[PDB]
Amino acid sequence: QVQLVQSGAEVKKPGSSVKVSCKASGGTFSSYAISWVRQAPGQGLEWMGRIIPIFGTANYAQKFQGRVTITADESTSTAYMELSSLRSEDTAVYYCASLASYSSGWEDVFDIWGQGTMVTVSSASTKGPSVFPLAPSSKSTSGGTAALGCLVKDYFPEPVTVSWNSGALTSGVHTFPAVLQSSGLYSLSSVVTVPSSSLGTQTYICNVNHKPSNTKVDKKVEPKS
Amino acid sequence: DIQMTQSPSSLSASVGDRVTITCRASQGISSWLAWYQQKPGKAPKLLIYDASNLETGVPSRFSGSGSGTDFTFTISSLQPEDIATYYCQQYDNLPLTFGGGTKVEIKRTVAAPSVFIFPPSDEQLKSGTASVVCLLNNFYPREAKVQWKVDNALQSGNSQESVTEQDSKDSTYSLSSTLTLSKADYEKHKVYACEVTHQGLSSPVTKSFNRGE
Amino acid sequence: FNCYFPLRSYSFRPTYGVGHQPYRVVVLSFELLHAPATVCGPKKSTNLVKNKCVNFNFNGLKGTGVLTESNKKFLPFQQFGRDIADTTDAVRDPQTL
Amino acid sequence: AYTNSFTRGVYYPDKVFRSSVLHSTQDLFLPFFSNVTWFHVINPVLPFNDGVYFASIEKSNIIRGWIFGTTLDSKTQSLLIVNNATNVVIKVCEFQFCNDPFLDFRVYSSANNCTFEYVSQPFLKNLREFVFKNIDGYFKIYSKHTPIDLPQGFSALEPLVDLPIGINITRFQTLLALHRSYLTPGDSSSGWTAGAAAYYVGYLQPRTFLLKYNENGTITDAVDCAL
Amino acid sequence: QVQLQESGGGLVQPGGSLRLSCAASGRTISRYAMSWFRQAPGKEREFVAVARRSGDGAFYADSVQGRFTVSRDDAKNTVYLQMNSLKPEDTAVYYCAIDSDTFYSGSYDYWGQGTQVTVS
Ligand SMILES: *[C@@H]1O[C@H](CO)[C@@H](O)[C@H](O)[C@H]1NC(C)=O
Ligand SMILES: *[C@@H]1O[C@H](CO)[C@@H](O)[C@H](O)[C@H]1NC(C)=O
Ligand SMILES: *[C@@H]1O[C@H](CO)[C@@H](O)[C@H](O)[C@H]1NC(C)=O
Ligand SMILES: *[C@@H]1O[C@H](CO)[C@@H](O)[C@H](O)[C@H]1NC(C)=O
Repeated sequence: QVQLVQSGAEVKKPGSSVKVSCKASGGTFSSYAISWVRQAPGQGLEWMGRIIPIFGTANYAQKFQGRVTITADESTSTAYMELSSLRSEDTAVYYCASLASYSSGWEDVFDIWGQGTMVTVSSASTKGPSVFPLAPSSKSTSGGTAALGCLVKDYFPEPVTVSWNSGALTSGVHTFPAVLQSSGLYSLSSVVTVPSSSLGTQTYICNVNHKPSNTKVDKKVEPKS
Repeated sequence: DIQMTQSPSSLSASVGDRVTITCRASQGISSWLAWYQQKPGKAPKLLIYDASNLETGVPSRFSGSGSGTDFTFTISSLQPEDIATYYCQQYDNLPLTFGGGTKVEIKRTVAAPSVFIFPPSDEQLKSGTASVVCLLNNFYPREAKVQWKVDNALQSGNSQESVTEQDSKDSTYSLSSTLTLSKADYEKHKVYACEVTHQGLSSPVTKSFNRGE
Repeated sequence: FNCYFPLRSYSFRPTYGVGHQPYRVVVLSFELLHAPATVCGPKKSTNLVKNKCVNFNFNGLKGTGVLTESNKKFLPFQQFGRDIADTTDAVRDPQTL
Repeated sequence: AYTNSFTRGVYYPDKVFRSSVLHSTQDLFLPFFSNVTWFHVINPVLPFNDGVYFASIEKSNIIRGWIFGTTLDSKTQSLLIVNNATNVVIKVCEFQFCNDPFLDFRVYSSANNCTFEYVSQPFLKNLREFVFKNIDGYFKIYSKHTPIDLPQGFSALEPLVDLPIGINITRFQTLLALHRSYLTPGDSSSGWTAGAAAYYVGYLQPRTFLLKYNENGTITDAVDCAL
Repeated sequence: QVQLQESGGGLVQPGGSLRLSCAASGRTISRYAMSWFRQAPGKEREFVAVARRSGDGAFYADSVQGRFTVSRDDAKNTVYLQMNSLKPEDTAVYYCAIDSDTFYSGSYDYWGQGTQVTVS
């Protein structure tokens, strides 16, 4: 088997330089090759460079030549990429790929990635989310059912997990993608639906965990009549 | 440099229907063109690397052909788990160029949205900011008008929207919008409302709440 | 010390001369010992005519004579017919049967 | 169990059309009135001498194919013949085979890395005949099918296939496809209340036969010169 | 306003085929997708078919997709819907509607007028 292991979340100010890693394992390291790719929240793919660690040869895209460098060392069994002139547009998910397609008739296409590293470039600073619940009214019920939820605001940096703590209580839970404020802070929304026989009395509690610092935040939602 | 395009940009068909797509490139070639199966934020799966060629492990469910500047890519059958975006890639030369994408999804009968609105709370207003959310749940089409009607008057240019992908379990789709205001502008008005109209709905729907209650 | 790269890339480009261009080459090897020969080169190289003397070859069967349409009913698996004392009376056409 | 073979077992020797002619042919033939091995399928490994004559009578296609080889194992070359629902598949594989190959699970072989492959149309209360010869560097097959113990009526076998394989064949076995049986080779000859089906095995010998050709080039009678 | 009305329909024998016609005037027809709707006697409304500019075939509902076909004429504002091998189930009142939103992907049910179609 062949596998790739990537680092955790990394963030830096604009105009800086950053180091990233891609740990390779399994089989023989000398027979593998590594490539790097970037994936935004819906923009097209970008390919940074390519290296053959056994032989040390590398090449680049015109967009990233000069400003980016790759080094890989067998002894540490990981591949490295060097980045410079970071800017806000670099905020995306950064992936490392293995190009095994060079020695068996399969040519110049990857078939293995790691777990992917999310990256962000902003002037903000790390801090936890701000959460506030809402109070639906009984007159607002629809078809004998109602919904409750929470909004997550003012957290940085990502990734962020928004959910309800545990159990089947999560029935009818529904969440939507994140948005980024002009101040440099992320946001999220969540909702859960409840029938008449369980709304209010169930005492629903929304939860958030800012795993870059592993800070847990929770809040209660209460209807009214 | 090499540039390419894909047409059409989106496909919709029922479960088990045949699907086909085509990709165009700048220069005429007969090999060294690839195809990919990609989903939002997920890893592509390789199906074709050279014109009409595939590896061990590629399912027989995919195929491709063509010559010159136009190459076709066909899928024998569609299922809900296949909701993804097909892509063409080319590597005759080092400046690898990647396709414009073609969405593929599931056709279904019209589903009426479940409509609800999301009035503010006190802790929200104490921060100086005000916002309200209007949600449409499990409706088929890509968008349905979510109109803010503060004081029974239409509003525009002051809301944010978020979107979900098609639900593979039942091929439905959801949408919502979020109004934003300051507490002063919030209290300048008295009645809040959101209106929804939809293809499967009998008539326009209005949901509202008031500052005095 | 050196730890060289055992392979190398041709890096073909227009600036290179004919001695450094991508010749796609195929080479064939053949075997002939203990041969129930399954591979044969020559094609049909065939022509036909009837009602006059002609030297004829039918998958071999070298002979001379005049060929005319027959009325004998050959079985599907039979190729050539013989009269009394093994005289080749009729032959099935390899192409038209 | 043994039973006598009637004039059955003759075949067209040399693909040459002859009409109203008596031809003295010296080839491998099944001697007239020879006692032949009789088995009930309602499949042991049997020696493959200079020739083998095979026949079967059944209504639900229990007999489905044959298998041959020098050692009849992966240690050397081997040949397989099997009839599918719509096609007959032939391969010379040297594969390792099951103790009692059963087809339904497809319990036929343990491993296959074949070298020669071929496919053609299928063979199809009904009486079936097969003959196998290996005089030259090829494997020859003859067969015939008629509606219907071996009847006393006459029948001449027509050539069916002439495979260009020069492997050593000394042992052979028959494939069975009863309605139900175990999915593993750990047992044999059990699994269902199969109907009345049986097959016969007869061995050819060097013999001189006088074959009678009618006006249409079909063999209608034969004489065994040593009987 | 976006006025629209039908023509045709009426009485036909079961198992036959007939054409339903719908037309408009005084306004541009291209900037909206043109759809169709159905109501069985006393039953709720139900979408039938719709046509678009690109001409990439059409879109239909479950009850009508495998039997019926739809078409439109952008240069004359005339749109048509085909009925094939009518059955007792399809005896109903049909509506001609505009997907009343400029160059829009979805649709909004603005039915202009309707007529009855019945099987003898
Ligand atoms: C050979 O080709 C000719 C012309 O197509 C055809 O008439 C004839 O039947 C063919 N014979 C065989 C044996 O394929
Ligand atoms: C085939 O091989 C077996 C096993 O080696 C041997 O006993 C037999 O004599 C061989 N037959 C021929 C015809 O060579
Ligand atoms: C297949 O297996 C046999 C052993 O049964 C071996 O001798 C042979 O080299 C293998 N490969 C081929 C192509 O026969
Ligand atoms: C030869 O075949 C024809 C046609 O089937 C038949 O009429 C004739 O009787 C046959 N010849 C003999 C000797 O039976």
